[PDB]
Amino acid sequence: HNMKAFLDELKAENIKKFLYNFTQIPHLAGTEQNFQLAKQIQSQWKEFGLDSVELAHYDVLLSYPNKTHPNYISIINEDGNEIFNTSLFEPPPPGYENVSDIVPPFSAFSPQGMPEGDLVYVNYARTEDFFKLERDMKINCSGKIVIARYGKVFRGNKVKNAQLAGAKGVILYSDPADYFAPGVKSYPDGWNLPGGGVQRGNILNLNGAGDPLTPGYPANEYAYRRGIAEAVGLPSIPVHPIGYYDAQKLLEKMGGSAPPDSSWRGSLKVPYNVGPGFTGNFSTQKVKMHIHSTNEVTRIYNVIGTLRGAVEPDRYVILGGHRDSWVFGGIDPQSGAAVVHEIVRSFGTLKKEGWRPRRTILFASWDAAEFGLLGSTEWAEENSRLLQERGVAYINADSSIEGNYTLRVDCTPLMYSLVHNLTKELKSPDEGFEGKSLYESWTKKSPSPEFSGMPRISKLGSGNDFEVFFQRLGIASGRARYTKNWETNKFSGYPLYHSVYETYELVEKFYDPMFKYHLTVAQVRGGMVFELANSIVLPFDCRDYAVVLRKYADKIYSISMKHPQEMKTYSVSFDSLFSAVKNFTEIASKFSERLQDFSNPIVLRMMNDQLMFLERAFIDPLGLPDRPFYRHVIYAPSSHNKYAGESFPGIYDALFDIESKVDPSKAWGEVKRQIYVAAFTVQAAAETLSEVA
Amino acid sequence: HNMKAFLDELKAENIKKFLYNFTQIPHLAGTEQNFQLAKQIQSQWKEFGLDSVELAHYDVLLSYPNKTHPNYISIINEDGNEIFNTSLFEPPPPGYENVSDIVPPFSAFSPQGMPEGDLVYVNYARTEDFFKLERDMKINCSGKIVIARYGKVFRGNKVKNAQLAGAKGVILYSDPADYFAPGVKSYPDGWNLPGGGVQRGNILNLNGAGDPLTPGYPANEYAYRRGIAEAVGLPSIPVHPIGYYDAQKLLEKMGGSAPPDSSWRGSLKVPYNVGPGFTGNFSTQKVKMHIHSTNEVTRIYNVIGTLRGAVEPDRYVILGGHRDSWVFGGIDPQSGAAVVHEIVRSFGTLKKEGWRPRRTILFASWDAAEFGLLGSTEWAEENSRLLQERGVAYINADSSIEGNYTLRVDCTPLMYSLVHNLTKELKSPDEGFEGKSLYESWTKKSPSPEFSGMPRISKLGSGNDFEVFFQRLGIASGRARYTKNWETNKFSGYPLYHSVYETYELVEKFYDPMFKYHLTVAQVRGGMVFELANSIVLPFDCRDYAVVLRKYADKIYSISMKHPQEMKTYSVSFDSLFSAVKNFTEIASKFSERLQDFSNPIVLRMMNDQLMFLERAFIDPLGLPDRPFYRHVIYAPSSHNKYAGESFPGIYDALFDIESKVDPSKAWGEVKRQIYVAAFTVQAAAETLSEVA
Ligand SMILES: *[C@@H]1O[C@H](CO)[C@@H](O[C@@H]2O[C@H](CO)[C@@H](O[C@@H]3O[C@H](CO)[C@@H](O)[C@H](O[C@H]4O[C@H](CO)[C@@H](O)[C@H](O)[C@@H]4O)[C@@H]3O)[C@H](O)[C@H]2NC(C)=O)[C@H](O)[C@H]1NC(C)=O
Ligand SMILES: *[C@@H]1O[C@H](CO)[C@@H](O[C@@H]2O[C@H](CO)[C@@H](O[C@@H]3O[C@H](CO)[C@@H](O)[C@H](O[C@H]4O[C@H](CO)[C@@H](O)[C@H](O)[C@@H]4O)[C@@H]3O)[C@H](O)[C@H]2NC(C)=O)[C@H](O)[C@H]1NC(C)=O
Ligand SMILES: Nc1nc2ncc(CNc3ccc(C(=O)N[C@@H](CCC(=O)N[C@@H](CCC(=O)O)C(=O)O)C(=O)O)cc3)nc2c(=O)[nH]1
Ligand SMILES: Nc1nc2ncc(CNc3ccc(C(=O)N[C@@H](CCC(=O)N[C@@H](CCC(=O)O)C(=O)O)C(=O)O)cc3)nc2c(=O)[nH]1
Ligand SMILES: *[C@@H]1O[C@H](CO)[C@@H](O[C@@H]2O[C@H](CO)[C@@H](O)[C@H](O)[C@H]2NC(C)=O)[C@H](O)[C@H]1NC(C)=O
Ligand SMILES: *[C@@H]1O[C@H](CO)[C@@H](O[C@@H]2O[C@H](CO)[C@@H](O)[C@H](O)[C@H]2NC(C)=O)[C@H](O)[C@H]1NC(C)=O
Ligand SMILES: *[C@@H]1O[C@H](CO)[C@@H](O[C@@H]2O[C@H](CO)[C@@H](O)[C@H](O)[C@H]2NC(C)=O)[C@H](O)[C@H]1NC(C)=O
Ligand SMILES: *[C@@H]1O[C@H](CO)[C@@H](O[C@@H]2O[C@H](CO)[C@@H](O)[C@H](O)[C@H]2NC(C)=O)[C@H](O)[C@H]1NC(C)=O
Ligand SMILES: *[C@@H]1O[C@H](CO)[C@@H](O[C@@H]2O[C@H](CO)[C@@H](O)[C@H](O)[C@H]2NC(C)=O)[C@H](O)[C@H]1NC(C)=O
Ligand SMILES: *[C@@H]1O[C@H](CO)[C@@H](O[C@@H]2O[C@H](CO)[C@@H](O)[C@H](O)[C@H]2NC(C)=O)[C@H](O)[C@H]1NC(C)=O
Ligand SMILES: *[C@@H]1O[C@H](CO)[C@@H](O)[C@H](O)[C@H]1NC(C)=O
Ligand SMILES: *[C@@H]1O[C@H](CO)[C@@H](O)[C@H](O)[C@H]1NC(C)=O
Ligand SMILES: *[C@@H]1O[C@H](CO)[C@@H](O)[C@H](O)[C@H]1NC(C)=O
Ligand SMILES: *[C@@H]1O[C@H](CO)[C@@H](O)[C@H](O)[C@H]1NC(C)=O
Ligand SMILES: *[C@@H]1O[C@H](CO)[C@@H](O)[C@H](O)[C@H]1NC(C)=O
Ligand SMILES: *[C@@H]1O[C@H](CO)[C@@H](O)[C@H](O)[C@H]1NC(C)=O
Ligand SMILES: [Ca+2]
Ligand SMILES: [Ca+2]
Ligand SMILES: [Cl-]
Ligand SMILES: [Cl-]
Ligand SMILES: [Zn+2]
Ligand SMILES: [Zn+2]
Ligand SMILES: [Zn+2]
Ligand SMILES: [Zn+2]
Repeated sequence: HNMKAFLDELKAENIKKFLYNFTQIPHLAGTEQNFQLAKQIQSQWKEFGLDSVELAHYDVLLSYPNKTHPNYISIINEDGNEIFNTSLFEPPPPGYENVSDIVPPFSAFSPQGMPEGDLVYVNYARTEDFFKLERDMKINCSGKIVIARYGKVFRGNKVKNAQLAGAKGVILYSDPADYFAPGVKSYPDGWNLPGGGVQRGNILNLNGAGDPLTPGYPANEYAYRRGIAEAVGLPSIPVHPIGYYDAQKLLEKMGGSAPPDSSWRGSLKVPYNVGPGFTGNFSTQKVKMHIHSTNEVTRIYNVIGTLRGAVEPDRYVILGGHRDSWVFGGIDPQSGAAVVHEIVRSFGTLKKEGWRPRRTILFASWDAAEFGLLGSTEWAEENSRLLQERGVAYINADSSIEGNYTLRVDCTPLMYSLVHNLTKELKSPDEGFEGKSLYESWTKKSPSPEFSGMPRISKLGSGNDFEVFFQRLGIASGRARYTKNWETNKFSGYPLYHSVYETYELVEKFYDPMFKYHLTVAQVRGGMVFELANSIVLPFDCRDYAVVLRKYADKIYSISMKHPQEMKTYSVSFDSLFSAVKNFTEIASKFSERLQDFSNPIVLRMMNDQLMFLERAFIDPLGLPDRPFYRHVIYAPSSHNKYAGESFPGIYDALFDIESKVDPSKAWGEVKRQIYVAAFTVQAAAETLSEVA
Repeated sequence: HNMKAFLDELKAENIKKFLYNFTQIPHLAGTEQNFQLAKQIQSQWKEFGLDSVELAHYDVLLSYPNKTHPNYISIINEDGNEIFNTSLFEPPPPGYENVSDIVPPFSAFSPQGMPEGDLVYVNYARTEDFFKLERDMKINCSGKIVIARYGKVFRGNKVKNAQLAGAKGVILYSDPADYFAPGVKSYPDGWNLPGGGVQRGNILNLNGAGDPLTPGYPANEYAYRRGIAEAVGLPSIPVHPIGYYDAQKLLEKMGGSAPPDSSWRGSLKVPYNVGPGFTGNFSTQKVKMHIHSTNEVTRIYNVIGTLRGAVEPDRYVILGGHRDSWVFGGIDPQSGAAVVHEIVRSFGTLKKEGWRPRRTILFASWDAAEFGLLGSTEWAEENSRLLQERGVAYINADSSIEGNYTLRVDCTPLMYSLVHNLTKELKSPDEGFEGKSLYESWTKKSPSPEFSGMPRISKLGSGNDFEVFFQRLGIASGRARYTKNWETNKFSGYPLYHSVYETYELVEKFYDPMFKYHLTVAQVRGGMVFELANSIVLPFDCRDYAVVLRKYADKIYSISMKHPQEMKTYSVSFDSLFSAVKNFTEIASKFSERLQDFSNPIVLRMMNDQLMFLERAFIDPLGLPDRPFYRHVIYAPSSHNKYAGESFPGIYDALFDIESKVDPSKAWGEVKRQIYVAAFTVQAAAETLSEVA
């Protein structure tokens, strides 16, 4: 019973069977079908051999369309006649045209409204897109309906940006530029998005809060709930998503200003005029939204499985991923959930033969991730004290594949060495790399920008269920999946994301017919869990944090140095931060020497506790400015794009667009404050690795 | 080498020698004399045998009078002639009339000003005193100078209360009712306060923040400081303290309304009229303050001594107390510091013979406690991650004696059993109890109100250096001293508190000539430290927390039940809190069974970690409303009196004066919210004692 036994037990055919089983009907959060799937998973995890498997339920704010009053958008003439209406549903794929309970496309948590007005096209609705409109083009979005293409940033940030620009509504659409790869056919013939396809997704700005009504505390049976007016993260203006057939109709009549440059033009046969409003002949026509969705407190269910550790049962290694889907969840999340299911099965086979991991492994099937990471966050709020003092690591397990090209890993620097070592042990599934390691194929296909002979590993961003564990609680986190070639494919994500077309057949026909990429991902996620739960010394290398901290310090200093006059005027010095990073580097090096130079289980566990609490040391209990649930001082989700990670976020946000601030003395004062907080936190984290007494 | 060896090594004569040594000159925070004492203590602790002894320095906001522009109060006539002036200094005691650098009486952190106006007498300036004035007597304090007697509550709360009433200045004075015990002579002939004596003390409202300029972060060399206008806790109106000779002069001419009842009358031969202003003949005279004190960022020095643990060096038991004094510090703090010095000496004697404690013991000589617990708080801010994950317990060590009658202990319920057991082992020093235990004499003199045959142990309040450890960080804390008979003595504290008269001679002549009460206190504080640092299983009994939680729940429910109509209207239920307390009781009972029923050092340490993190579990990382550094959900300093502890403070403050709130729906909503937070926290703490997996 070693890692090889665990790995060898994983089977592609099992992952295939589980994926098929999980994707025959929709599993929307808060629905009966998703409760039944939770009960099935609970039963199977018990069968598979886990020590305990429970459901943890919460009552959280969810959002659904009104089944008898559908959402749609119109072009309306001056008489009030609706002369064009957007679709009421996506044409269902072959053999699913009789499937019931497919939720039609909608933006979850949109308020109700029927706003009428003139359109302004805002490109991707990024911060810089709105800068270009108001500052350079002098276009006023106030009282306008904005139309934005999906892509580049999280859609909740688009909506926040549109609100702040004074928009009265937002229309989101999928442009073929961003969702249709040249030379591939539309579903069901290929993996591209058809013109009737639409991307569902929530538009909250929760900043880590979890259920909008219960920030800080689990939404249990006696929870006190905020009123809707005080809820966290809800949009103030109606929002609705459409496909590119419907978008073309809305965009084709657009007048006003030309697009400012080619980066504003998608691939539709329209001019991409910014507006406001339509060209001369249609100038009296307007666009009207009709949104009737309702927010409702609804029960959700996480499944929590425990495999008790033999030696350190009070140390938890957690493998978690969500179960709820927008429709069938063929990739998101069931390609991930099928992998977790097979990993549980494999650990359980070893357990039945008398083996136990050194540390406790917790397995989680989270609910309501699509509605704002609600299930993972409520459970972590409930269990924060246990997780704070006992949580070794969290490995996420959403979608296993978004392409068939190479591995994609995002994780804390503490797991870099673990990932390098594990992938050197695993077989590459790639064509042309038979008999070579996964490390070799991954490194060849995705080279590190910094280091020759090393693969790319990214920072954690957000938009997935590791957020509460990593940026709120400070537990070392990672994730891994298979991805496309991010060089020859300028579309980002996979085209059928959050559409009805994301099915079992999509995966089996077009992504991974042999389930070998799924198997490789199971080996990586499972292998990481195995090493974290079984290695005598925790498999974290603090020296890797020292390297990245210096990179991040150089980066933030370089941003500040675009303003040398102000740094002179306000005596803005990064000396303290570089000093702290130098100290961290020195102390980490000495700790590493002791770790290899120390029979003594107290010294071991003392050292294991130092390793475990190192990620924890980057937590500031006061949080980042106006984002109390983003507490990690090194990493936070970008304030402009929840999906992307930002390093030294407190300093970064203090410097962002600083030349536009009215009171530079105050603005640079806050930069200095954030430098002090970051330097202090880095030094304090370093000192947790010093000799204890 | 056992506890008896440690205890036997402590000597009364050594404590006496150290007290004499520490009290010959003033040791005001931020002065050269106090830096030299820090260096002396550092040297001696090294000599005594500690493994390391360092100074930890910070630059914090302090406050001092202007040496060339003294503070005083006048009665001024209508021409502007100052016809009476308060004293510029306390008459120095015999043999100290040539001691230099005695700081004259002042209220630390008072702003500057020369406000003139009519006096209003506000009794003790408590919340209920101001309720009586504005609500019942219809007296408006707006634009008035208020005069308040010291006593009952922390003087910072008096000042906050006066500010909120619209006062333009505050005069604090010591009334013989509260500071002159009948039948005892004034210093130097007895231990009473003479009419020229004055109580110094800060008037901040920091709510746990530490240095006013750096809340959250240590005031190190690169710290970013708030501007004075954004500083935490500073008073907005000038304040100055006086003795009762000067008070009588200010009060004797008072007119307006009679005092409302006898509880408003002190012992001076004046009517105790409330005012405003003086009686007819003197109606045109006014009172004028002259305050010229300055706030200045000043270096302070903590001494930190380490005695490395033999088995668990990464577990810290901390004995700390302050070193800075207002003048000579004969009782406060040097009676405590001399005890710590002898405890260090004794542990060091054992260490020189080859002994080490199981766990690390840290010893601390804190600076600037008199200015707001600044030294302990800055050091805990610096070291919060180490303390959070490694801090077993904190034992405070301020004044060892305030009387000669019996023991006084305040501590977490987790230490009740430890204190009972230890005091049963120790000899009573009391006359009439020769050959009996300290437990016996203490229990006889200070019986528990709840339980026959048990001594009184109080909740921790605040006003001392355990605050950051206990209410911010959630580390189990306690304190012990000798006290007066709190039945036959209606004066509270000791009369010479914070006066120039608090000297070595005061202690040696009047309080403890044989230093036997000091020795008993050294045995209690030292014995607690010894058991915490050496016992195989941490000496905490979680079942004692369960008992008190039920008492506190009954108490808060009874407060709410004074409003049955509102509890019906707003569906205010305490069911969740009682459920959580019942669950805590059940789980704690089961944990206790396992603790006694479990050779295995991992199970032991797992269980020791459960014991250590139990106090930690009562911490809410969001803090209490508007008091982010009071994070403990069971205990906080009273919002009306920093010295007193309040239980379930969040619910208590939500219920306080609720019948006066304009929007009862909102007010009772907040009561329910606080019930939810408290029930959740109690359940979450209980669950940390459940089986870990
Ligand atoms: C990284 O680690 C290093 C230790 O290897 C650590 O060095 C520390 O730096 C501080 C800040 O420089 C030093 O602080 C000094 O301490 C002495 C007493 O030991 C004081 O006298 C100094 O103050 C005087 O000088 C100041 C500067 O001109 C004046 O502003 C001040 O008014 C005084 O005149 C000063 O406080 C400290 O001694 C070292 N500690 C060591 C070497 O052990 C460094 O701080 C770490 N980096 C970070 C970001 O923490
Ligand atoms: C103290 O410990 C006890 C456990 O010994 C713990 O008991 C738990 O109480 C909660 C709240 O009552 C129970 O929650 C129920 O769970 C079931 C499923 O197991 C649900 O079906 C229930 O919901 C239905 O009924 C509700 C009440 O009428 C409705 O409001 C709701 O809409 C549903 O109809 C309900 O959620 C839970 O099962 C037990 N757990 C046990 C017994 O293990 C108690 O909560 C603890 N106290 C505190 C303060 O935590
Ligand atoms: N090989 C490769 N490299 C990349 N590098 C950079 C980028 C930049 N763009 C993105 C980066 C990350 C994401 C992302 O992490 N998306 C999430 C989306 C999961 C999700 O649907 N979450 C819900 C809930 C989110 C929430 O409420 O927080 C939602 O977004 O609707 C994920 O895949 O984990 C999206 C865009 N994309 C890629 C890429 O596609 N491939
Ligand atoms: N046997 C006995 N029982 C009592 N029970 C209840 C009370 C109620 N009144 C008080 C309770 C506690 C205190 C108190 O704890 N005072 C502090 C004062 C220490 C001090 O001077 N601290 C500074 C700084 C405080 C700060 O900034 O927070 C100050 O108050 O000026 C202490 O002795 O620990 C004061 C009044 N008093 C007594 C009592 O005197 N004796
Ligand atoms: C997914 O697989 C599960 C597990 O095999 C299937 O649930 C079982 O169905 C059989 C036949 O109806 C029952 O006898 C068992 O009690 C079920 N086991 C459970 C729920 O643990 C389920 O039918 C499959 N779903 C699909 C869509 O194929
Ligand atoms: C777009 O949809 C609307 C709503 O169903 C259609 O307008 C309705 O048409 C019916 C029948 O002509 C009328 O009785 C309703 O009063 C109309 N409702 C509204 C809100 O106008 C409209 O015909 C559709 N337009 C197109 C081009 O299909
Ligand atoms: C990744 O693999 C490397 C190579 O085996 C590990 O580094 C070795 O660790 C052993 C045991 O401490 C040392 O004796 C060697 O000197 C190390 N070799 C090096 C640094 O080149 C490394 O520890 C592994 N990383 C993890 C997280 O397990
Ligand atoms: C308090 O005691 C200390 C320790 O004995 C005295 O400081 C010593 O003074 C002698 C004689 O001046 C020196 O030789 C030593 O170097 C000092 N030792 C130290 C500072 O550790 C100090 O004089 C005493 N203070 C008073 C007021 O009596
Ligand atoms: C109270 O103190 C003040 C300040 O010292 C005294 O008033 C001063 O008296 C001198 C000499 O007569 C004058 O030159 C100053 O102009 C006065 N200053 C002020 C502010 O009035 C006053 O005499 C003292 N009163 C008593 C009764 O001692
Ligand atoms: C205080 O002393 C009591 C009495 O010795 C301790 O309680 C005993 O503990 C032992 C060892 O676990 C048990 O065998 C006995 O049954 C206990 N006696 C009782 C409960 O009456 C108690 O543990 C001590 N408290 C502390 C904190 O050490
Ligand atoms: C949905 O719309 C229907 C019919 O137009 C209405 O009767 C019902 O109240 C709505 N349901 C909601 C708001 O949940
Ligand atoms: C945009 O439009 C509205 C008028 O409808 C106006 O109140 C607002 O100030 C305008 N903003 C700018 C920047 O022109
Ligand atoms: C799978 O790989 C092949 C060969 O590189 C490629 O042509 C195809 O686009 C890939 N399929 C998907 C869904 O990425
Ligand atoms: C104190 O008062 C003197 C003389 O009245 C003045 O010159 C000096 O500025 C003051 N010192 C301060 C404010 O620190
Ligand atoms: C108290 O006095 C001032 C007038 O000097 C007034 O503004 C204030 O409203 C008064 N308050 C009450 C409660 O009478
Ligand atoms: C010491 O005890 C005696 C006898 O009870 C008492 O008369 C005296 O007041 C005490 N001294 C002090 C300072 O409390
Ligand atoms: Ca919540
Ligand atoms: Ca501070
Ligand atoms: Cl993932
Ligand atoms: Cl004390
Ligand atoms: Zn997903
Ligand atoms: Zn998704
Ligand atoms: Zn003190
Ligand atoms: Zn004091």
